[PDB]
Amino acid sequence: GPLGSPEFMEGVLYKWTNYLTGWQPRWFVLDNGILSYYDSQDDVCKGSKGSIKMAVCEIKVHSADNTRMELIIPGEQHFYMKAVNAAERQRWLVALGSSKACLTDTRT
Repeated sequence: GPLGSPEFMEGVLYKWTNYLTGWQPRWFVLDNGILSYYDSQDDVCKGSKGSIKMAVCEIKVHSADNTRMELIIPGEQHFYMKAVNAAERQRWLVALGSSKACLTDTRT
């Protein structure tokens, strides 16, 4: 499609919210590029309403070891998050960058 492969991946992402409070397992799910934030798998319907638009901006992956990922999106670029495991963290990079894979500049 006009963005890449319309992926849809869901599951808890262990996010680093602050130095004090890291490891935070929070429910995350990627829909058509929009990676939204929830506090539970039943919360998926509404959540905090806030969502990451990884399509218009970039899905960041670096940390040169197991588990590496972050999200930079519209208005606010700052999402540091770890995963249940490494291929878990991979999985996201996978879905995200497969769904945004056609956007080299910006989903607009």
